[PDB]
Amino acid sequence: AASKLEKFTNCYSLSKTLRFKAIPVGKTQENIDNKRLLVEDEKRAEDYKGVKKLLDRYYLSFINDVLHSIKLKNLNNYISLFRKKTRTEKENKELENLEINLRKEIAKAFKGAAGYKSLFKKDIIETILPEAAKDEIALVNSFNGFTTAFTGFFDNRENMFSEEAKSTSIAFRCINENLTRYISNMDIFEKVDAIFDKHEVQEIKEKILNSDYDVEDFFEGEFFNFVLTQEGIDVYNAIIGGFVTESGEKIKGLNEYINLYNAKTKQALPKFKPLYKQVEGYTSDEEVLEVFRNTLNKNSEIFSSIKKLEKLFKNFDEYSSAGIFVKNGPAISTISKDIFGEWNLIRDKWNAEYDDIHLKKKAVVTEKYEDDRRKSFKKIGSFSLEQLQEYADADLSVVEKLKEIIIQKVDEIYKVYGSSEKLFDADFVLEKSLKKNDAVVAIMKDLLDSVKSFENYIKAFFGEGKETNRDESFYGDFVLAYDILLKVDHIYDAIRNYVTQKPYSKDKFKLYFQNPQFMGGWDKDKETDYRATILRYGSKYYLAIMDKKYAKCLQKIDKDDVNGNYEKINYKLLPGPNKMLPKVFFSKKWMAYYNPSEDIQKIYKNGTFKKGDMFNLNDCHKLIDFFKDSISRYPKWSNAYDFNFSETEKYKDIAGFYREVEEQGYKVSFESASKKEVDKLVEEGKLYMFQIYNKDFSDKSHGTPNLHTMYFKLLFDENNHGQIRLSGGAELFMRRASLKKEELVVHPANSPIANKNPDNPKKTTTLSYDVYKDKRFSEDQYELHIPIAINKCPKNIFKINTEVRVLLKHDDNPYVIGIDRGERNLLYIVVVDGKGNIVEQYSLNEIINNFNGIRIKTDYHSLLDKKEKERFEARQNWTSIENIKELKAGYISQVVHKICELVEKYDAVIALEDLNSGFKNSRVKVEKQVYQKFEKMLIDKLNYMVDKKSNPCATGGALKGYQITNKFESFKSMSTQNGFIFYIPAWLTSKIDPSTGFVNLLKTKYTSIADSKKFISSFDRIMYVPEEDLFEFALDYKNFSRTDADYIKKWKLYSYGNRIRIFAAAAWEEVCLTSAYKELFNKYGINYQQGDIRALLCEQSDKAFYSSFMALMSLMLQMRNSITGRTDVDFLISPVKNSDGIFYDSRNYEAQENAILPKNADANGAYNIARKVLWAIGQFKKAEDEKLDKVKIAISNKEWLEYAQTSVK
RNA sequence: AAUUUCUACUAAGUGUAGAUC
Ligand SMILES: [Mg+2]
Ligand SMILES: [Mg+2]
Repeated sequence: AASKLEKFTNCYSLSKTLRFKAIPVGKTQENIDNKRLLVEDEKRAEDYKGVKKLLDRYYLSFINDVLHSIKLKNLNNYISLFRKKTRTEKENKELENLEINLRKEIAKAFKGAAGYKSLFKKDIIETILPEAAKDEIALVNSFNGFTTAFTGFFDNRENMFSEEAKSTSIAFRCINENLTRYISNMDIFEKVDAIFDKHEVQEIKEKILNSDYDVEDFFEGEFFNFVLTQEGIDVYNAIIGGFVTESGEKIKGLNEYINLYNAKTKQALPKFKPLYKQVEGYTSDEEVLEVFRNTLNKNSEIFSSIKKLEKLFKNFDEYSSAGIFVKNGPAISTISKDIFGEWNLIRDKWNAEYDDIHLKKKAVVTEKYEDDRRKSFKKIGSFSLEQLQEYADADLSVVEKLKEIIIQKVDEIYKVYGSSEKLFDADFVLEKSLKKNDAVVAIMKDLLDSVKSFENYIKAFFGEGKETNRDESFYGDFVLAYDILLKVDHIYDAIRNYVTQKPYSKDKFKLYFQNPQFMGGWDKDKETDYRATILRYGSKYYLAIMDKKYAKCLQKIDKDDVNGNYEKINYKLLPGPNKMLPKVFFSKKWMAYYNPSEDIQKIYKNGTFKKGDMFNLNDCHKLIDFFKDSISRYPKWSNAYDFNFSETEKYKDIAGFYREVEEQGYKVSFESASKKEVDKLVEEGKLYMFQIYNKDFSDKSHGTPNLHTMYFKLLFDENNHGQIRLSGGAELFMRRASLKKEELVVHPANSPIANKNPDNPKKTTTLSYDVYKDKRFSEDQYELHIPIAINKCPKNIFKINTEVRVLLKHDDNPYVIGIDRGERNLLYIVVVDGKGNIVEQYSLNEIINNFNGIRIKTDYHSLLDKKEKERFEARQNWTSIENIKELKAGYISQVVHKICELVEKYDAVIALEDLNSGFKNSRVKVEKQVYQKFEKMLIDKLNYMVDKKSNPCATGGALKGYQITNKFESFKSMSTQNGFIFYIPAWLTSKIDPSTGFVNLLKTKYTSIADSKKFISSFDRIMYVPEEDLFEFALDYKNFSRTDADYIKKWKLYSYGNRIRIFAAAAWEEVCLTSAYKELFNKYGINYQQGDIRALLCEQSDKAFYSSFMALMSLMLQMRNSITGRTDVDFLISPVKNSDGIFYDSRNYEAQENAILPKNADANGAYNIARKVLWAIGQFKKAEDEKLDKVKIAISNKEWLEYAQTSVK
């Protein structure tokens, strides 16, 4: 009988690496320099990039051994089934499986033969690179035994040969890029054949381009395989584009000839598309500038492609609107906005057309119907200009409005060129430095942006076809030009990364000290081989590295008593008992030293001790006892570890025994070694010594330590059985300094420094010593990464999701933490009990820190506000944008802690937005990409949640962290449920009356006067109430469309309260309700004491009554009201009364402590996100224990409104 | 404006609060 969290400790193992600074002690650094130990590791760091290029060389020769040798069998059917003019009906589906097998055939041809094995293993730079193609053999030699360097590279490069359908894959480049273009050129070649003079075709082209083959050949389908390799690609593209001839001659390609057939001026005869060949900036101001000048000046090719695209689109009318497509996705919203004037128009017209087909007059639109229709829209690949014009009202030519938009964008590039013109002068020199030159950086960004946006907008004109009749006459010119234009993407990114860079560098290189096996392990004596160990003196820890000539130097050292002793590390990790107990104890040396029995041998060889229905408990137990006894009689192990074994009988399986061996097969304590003696070893350079350090080891550190500091100390604390452990794979790095100390910004001693937190009541600080910006980057820095194992031997095994459900099922009053992102609040929190009562509500705009019993807050929302003003003053430059992103990422590391306390405090489950059902809205300040990061870190922390201020052995302290979450997988996997975390859709959580569950499901925009009458008439009643001085609209959501989700159906709307209206004016004004009705009715001669006035109201003859009656109605249903300037109120008022008679205003809760209902609209959202989890909990309470794992949690809008409206009481 | 590293700091004077492969 305890808390639900109590059950979640020692569940699964987790591994982490702690980093530290390593401070060289004494003469160590001098010795390191004299003996020149470092430079070995530093040049390798230099030539790493060089060797990588040589690896790419052999890779490219390889790719071209497999590609010369390949004949695609799948191909010949594929081409046919491709240009079959589809005819669809999923007959094409047959083909889309033929496609995948084209990539399948390529991948397997790589893997299948001519080696491929020896490619990403140690033997590629050992021997293979040396035998392939002196100044290059030398660099590779030379990395022998240091093959570690290329592992990240090795992973990045094996993705080349997959069937992955990624732009990484060679196969994808072959079939889904080159082959569609190769096919599309056949059909161009067939159509455009006779244009070619015999003297033009094979004459100049066959001889000068080849003298082998003929031009006809490369437009035959069986010839494609020839064009997989780069030569055949160059040959092909030279046929199209042209060729230099090796003399000045310059042979025209096919495209020039088609061009020269402008003589018929009908023209618009399609040109061929070239084939994709396959397989920046950033180091200096002079480089960055050289690229900008070179790629973006007015006779660059990017600027050439812009002029061609200007010419192309100027003739947009000349082309067939039926054969021009716009890719489906964001480009559809945008172009809808630019063409018609609204986002959802295209989507809306398309929904109007889908309905008519799928909407049976039995009707009632349901959630699934809307989900399925949505799945259909998304699935649609693209829209022709013709189809878009099909939605085009009269008066509005879609092509022409598009022309004026595109042309406009090119004119904006040309004006921006004019403003940047001096930058492209041969004469131009950079006076200041780039990161000191805001003006230049802004000139560059302006131009880059205007071209990037042009590029990014024009990209929409494909539709990934895979499409029927395309206007190849348009897509010839377009594709020629756009492939060039696209180069701006790379340039943009590189230049931006360079400006955005920190003024310092974190570049570093791994240290082996001329030792391939340096520091592989710790725990055991292999210390003569690994040559690194760990020393302790008082509170300080040290890393000690023995010189090769003196490995044993640490061996022989007295226990002293001259009053000076480092403590010295030893003892032992027994690694993987399950592999290692049988490898030792069945080794013939042991099978001599011991007998053993043949009953034991037979059990092992057959494996009657494992699982898998050959299991025999007694056979298993015999093995155990054999091992147990073998353990008594094996010195190496029984003088190392203190084995305390469970009775053999209470072992159910063999893993039970193995865990105990693993658990006890690790010791760790300390030896004793003369301080004076090793200190001298350092002096003589027999030993190199570094202090392992972070600021928490400073003699002036008095605060609560870093979490990782605790982990590290706890490694060697008596109270740690239980358990954090030290692991091998430690690495030492060198980080060369990147700032010069004399050049740092400094706050000089004895002068007040302004304090920056406006909520810090102390205004200045005066210290008696100097404070330096970024000081740590002005010194060469050694850094030490040490791997640790947490909960290596878990006792509690179970499924975390199932256990959470079971405990919630049997919890009589489970609390839920709701988190929501808000408009006036970065994050807002609502804690709720098992019945929906709010227990705690507040904004997380302010993070309050504790040190002593002193509290100081930081308002991160004001920070973001000052930085957004900064971004405005700086004209949205890159660096402010990065500053805002990082601020937010900082903020979320603060929030993670606030959530952990709340979980611990209320034993509560967490309710979070599912971001894969993504909506989002411009007003919320934490965007999706930051929130996703937040949700990942929340998960990461809940793998091992720890409160730093708890005593470490206590549950929830550093040796007993809560594990209430499984390991992160991906963002797509952040849905449904991860342990204590539940992912909820935000649908209908903010705009809903938390006291009745009323949500506005009507559509109140004026459309027509008939529609308005129908609307008014669909109401049950409209009656002015004299007693309560109110108008009462009584409705039945049945008589209105798309209201299926509502549960109560019958709702009496009233007037009381007022509302804030946009009133887009000469954009804010406010409006009292029940007095706006009185006004309007008087205005039109309608006496309203006469109710039911529905019939009456419909007697009105002009739009003006109706247009303003509807606008009035919309406001009554507008529950959320906000001024935007004033932080005071973003309130919620509801047009419907509860069972006790008065209705809900937010301002009546707006100032209290933790009210019973939400205080503003931000709260309501976090409150309702939490209630959906209560709903989910409610489903658990309905299921049997063994069914819990199966219960669905994806609440539907209909379940939600039923719950919101019935549970309130 | 100090950091294993990050963000926000100065937090009582070479650092503070979270977080951190
Ligand atoms: Mg600290
Ligand atoms: Mg900083």
